[PDB]
Amino acid sequence: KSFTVEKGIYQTSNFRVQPTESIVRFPNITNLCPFGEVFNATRFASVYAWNRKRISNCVADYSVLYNSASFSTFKCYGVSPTKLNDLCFTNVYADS
Amino acid sequence: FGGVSVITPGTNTSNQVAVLYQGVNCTEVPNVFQTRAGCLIGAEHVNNSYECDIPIGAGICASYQTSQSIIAYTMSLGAENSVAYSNNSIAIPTNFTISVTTEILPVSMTKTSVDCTMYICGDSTECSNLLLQYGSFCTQLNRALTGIAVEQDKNTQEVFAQVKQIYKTPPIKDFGGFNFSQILPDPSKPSKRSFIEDLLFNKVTKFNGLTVLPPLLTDEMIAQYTSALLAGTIT
Amino acid sequence: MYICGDSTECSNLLLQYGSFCTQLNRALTGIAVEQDKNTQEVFAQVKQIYKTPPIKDFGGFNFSQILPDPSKPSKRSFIEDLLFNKVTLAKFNGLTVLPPLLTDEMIAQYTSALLAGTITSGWTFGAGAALQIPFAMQMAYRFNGIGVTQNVLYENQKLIANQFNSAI
Amino acid sequence: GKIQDSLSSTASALGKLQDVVNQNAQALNTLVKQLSSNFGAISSVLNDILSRLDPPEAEVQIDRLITGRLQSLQTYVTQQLIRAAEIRASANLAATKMSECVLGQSKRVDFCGKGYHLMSFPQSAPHGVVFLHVTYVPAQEKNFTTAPAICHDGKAHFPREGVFVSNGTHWFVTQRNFYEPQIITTDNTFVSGNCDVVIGIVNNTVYDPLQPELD
Amino acid sequence: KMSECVLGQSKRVDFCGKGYHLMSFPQSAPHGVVFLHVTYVPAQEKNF
Ligand SMILES: *[C@@H]1O[C@H](CO)[C@@H](O[C@@H]2O[C@H](CO)[C@@H](O)[C@H](O)[C@H]2NC(C)=O)[C@H](O)[C@H]1NC(C)=O
Ligand SMILES: *[C@@H]1O[C@H](CO)[C@@H](O[C@@H]2O[C@H](CO)[C@@H](O)[C@H](O)[C@H]2NC(C)=O)[C@H](O)[C@H]1NC(C)=O
Ligand SMILES: *[C@@H]1O[C@H](CO)[C@@H](O)[C@H](O)[C@H]1NC(C)=O
Ligand SMILES: *[C@@H]1O[C@H](CO)[C@@H](O)[C@H](O)[C@H]1NC(C)=O
Ligand SMILES: *[C@@H]1O[C@H](CO)[C@@H](O)[C@H](O)[C@H]1NC(C)=O
Ligand SMILES: *[C@@H]1O[C@H](CO)[C@@H](O)[C@H](O)[C@H]1NC(C)=O
Ligand SMILES: *[C@@H]1O[C@H](CO)[C@@H](O)[C@H](O)[C@H]1NC(C)=O
Ligand SMILES: *[C@@H]1O[C@H](CO)[C@@H](O)[C@H](O)[C@H]1NC(C)=O
Ligand SMILES: *[C@@H]1O[C@H](CO)[C@@H](O)[C@H](O)[C@H]1NC(C)=O
Ligand SMILES: *[C@@H]1O[C@H](CO)[C@@H](O)[C@H](O)[C@H]1NC(C)=O
Repeated sequence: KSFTVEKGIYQTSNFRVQPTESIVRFPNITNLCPFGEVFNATRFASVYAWNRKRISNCVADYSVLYNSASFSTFKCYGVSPTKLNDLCFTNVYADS
Repeated sequence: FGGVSVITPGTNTSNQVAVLYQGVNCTEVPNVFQTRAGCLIGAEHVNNSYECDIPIGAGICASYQTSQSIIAYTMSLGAENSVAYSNNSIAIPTNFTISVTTEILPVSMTKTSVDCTMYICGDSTECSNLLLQYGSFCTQLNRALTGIAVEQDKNTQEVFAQVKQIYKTPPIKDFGGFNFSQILPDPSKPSKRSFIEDLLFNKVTKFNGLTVLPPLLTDEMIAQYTSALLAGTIT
Repeated sequence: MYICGDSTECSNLLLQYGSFCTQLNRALTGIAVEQDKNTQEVFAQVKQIYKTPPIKDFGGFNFSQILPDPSKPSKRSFIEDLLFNKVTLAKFNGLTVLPPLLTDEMIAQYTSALLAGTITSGWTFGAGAALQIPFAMQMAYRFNGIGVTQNVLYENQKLIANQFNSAI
Repeated sequence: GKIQDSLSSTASALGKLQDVVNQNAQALNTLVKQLSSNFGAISSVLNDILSRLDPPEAEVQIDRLITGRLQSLQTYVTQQLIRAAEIRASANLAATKMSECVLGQSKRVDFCGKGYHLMSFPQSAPHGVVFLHVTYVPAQEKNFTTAPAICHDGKAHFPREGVFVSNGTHWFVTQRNFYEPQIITTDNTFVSGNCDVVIGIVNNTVYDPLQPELD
Repeated sequence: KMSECVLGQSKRVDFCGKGYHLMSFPQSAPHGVVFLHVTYVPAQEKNF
């Protein structure tokens, strides 16, 4: 922060090697997780009784769940909805 | 990941620079002499060893003197000579030299005062009330700074005020051939500061709620104590 | 790098905070210089390294442990060579541990110089050009300072040398 | 005279002191600037925030600023204390150098200046004390052969205050720090024990100055 | 200690080790300095 500099050694900026390529190695499984049978079904149970339809071992999608049904309320807590596509969770639970 | 440091002889002397990436391998990215402290690029590794100039790390130093180019040497410490030794051999000096060496030690710093209320909450009373909830923060900060200022005053008292009486040098210049004119006070010059002291003074060089309190002892007063000790020593 | 991490978005918030980012780095660098500078004050007590005399005559004093060994690599004394052995027996991330200005090897040379200086020239090297003196004679001066007459050292130098050697 | 020239020609003498002056100045400047930083707030200037915000909202933003500003102050005070303590040590050392080099002579080697410290003078500096050290350093050395004890009658003498020094023709005693040669005599020596035990000894004469005068 | 004890004998009592001090030899360790102190102690006493 001066026009004239005295003799010495000064550290100015960090150097990061920048990664040459982005590599994604998602699980090889083709089978897709289903949200219709839990969403779109004959009938649920009473509010004092739920069913945890546990979901595992498949490949999900969430953009389908944005315009197919105009939901009255959609409040994504602890997560930004639009980015739900690009991260792998553990042991997803559904309630109804 | 690495920090970049650029070694400059100094802006005034030249514009040439040497950049040493810190830790990164020399091959990395784009006279990339590879050192042990990183990967220098813009200097030429000589074989000779000189005193340190522009320190780098792990031995290597950079100098703007070997038409001109920043060169990094291995920083050998001193010339290696072995004093000639034997059980029956002794060396005794035949002449002596008296020399003067100066050591410089700080005694005080600007007593700075900061009202906690005024800086932190500003003029507005509304904002000040919010600050009150914190309670002891304001007060604690002010006390610490006040203590520091007192220490700055105290440190001066301890270092300079070791003599109850201000001794005054004799008019007679009979000091057995020792010329102390420069170190001693001059009656012609203001503040009774010695010629050597004057040079030292020259070389060293309510704003927004921060106030620099005056020193408890003035510069002129400090000079008298120093003059007194010096006067006392000779006489 | 530590606070924000790799991401650019994280960096922008850090800019809002101010020169806290910048100030903290400066304080650490000051600390880093001190550790090198500290070393400089403690060990650079000598203007010129003095090679240990080839002759080992020590006036009945054995300095093999203290002095550096040429045969051994790294010029570390038996005491000195072993200490590193003991200490050995006893960046990665956001953190770079910088190397010191003085390489352990260089520190070894400084220590040797003081050791070499003390034995060959007594206290003369501290105050000016080192003056060669007989070690027995140097010790004689040492006794005088503590009030034991020099004759005392000379009368039983052998007894003194053995105790010193045994003590080391 | 040289010291006067050295002082006028460079700022390096006050670098050790000046570094302290500059470093303190820089620390104060950063903190002062801090005022400008938002610290997550809508706006940096305190009054501006109060003017455009209703009390409850203003409450929150004020709190944010205070937390940010409290932290800034804490760093300064904490920073200041460490520096104050460091300066305090120098003053003690500063106060010590002010008195100990100045009042009396220090036998400690290298505590004051380099070499034997005959006397010292102190010169006032802005926010510091400068000490000028007069020291004695021996410039020239002449090689001499030496031995610890001289055996005259089977009893070996030792020097009262000086090492035995011989050019090689005769043995004379001189002070270890300046070369003054005195003919060895009973006055400069004392005899204890027998000259068989001492490792290094040279046969030499004794003067006995009372004997040529009596005869 | 390095300047005060290695370069010359120190008059201050219990500055260098324990007892009367004759000389000290500096040593180097990682991040430290080990000092060896040579001191004179009176072993044996006879009443007079
Ligand atoms: C959930 O219900 C929605 C809405 O009825 C279904 O969305 C329709 O699916 C059919 C068959 O794939 C499409 O032809 C329509 O265009 C879609 N929209 C509507 C409004 O019918 C969805 O298939 C059902 N199941 C899910 C998401 O699992
Ligand atoms: C001791 O050293 C001093 C200082 O170097 C010598 O004084 C100089 O002697 C030369 C040669 O006689 C003169 O030309 C110089 O003018 C003198 N002053 C200086 C500062 O050099 C002195 O001769 C030396 N020897 C003694 C006193 O034995
Ligand atoms: C730098 O990388 C090259 C790759 O060939 C290697 O030979 C060298 O040892 C590396 N050095 C460091 C410090 O990474
Ligand atoms: C004393 O020792 C050397 C031995 O080579 C002698 O020639 C000369 O007179 C002196 N020089 C020294 C110690 O450098
Ligand atoms: C002492 O220094 C002053 C100023 O340089 C000079 O006037 C004076 O002649 C010097 N010597 C004596 C003996 O006064
Ligand atoms: C000192 O002791 C070592 C250790 O064994 C020995 O090798 C050496 O010869 C001795 N040297 C002396 C007394 O000078
Ligand atoms: C000691 O030797 C020196 C050098 O030869 C000589 O000048 C001096 O005269 C000698 N002492 C005596 C008494 O001759
Ligand atoms: C001095 O040391 C040498 C080593 O070669 C030895 O021959 C000689 O006897 C020693 N002389 C004395 C007086 O110690
Ligand atoms: C010194 O005197 C002793 C007397 O015992 C004798 O043995 C020795 O040979 C003498 N040495 C010299 C060099 O005169
Ligand atoms: C002198 O006096 C004590 C009396 O208890 C005696 O035992 C010993 O010989 C001497 N004391 C010491 C402390 O040496």
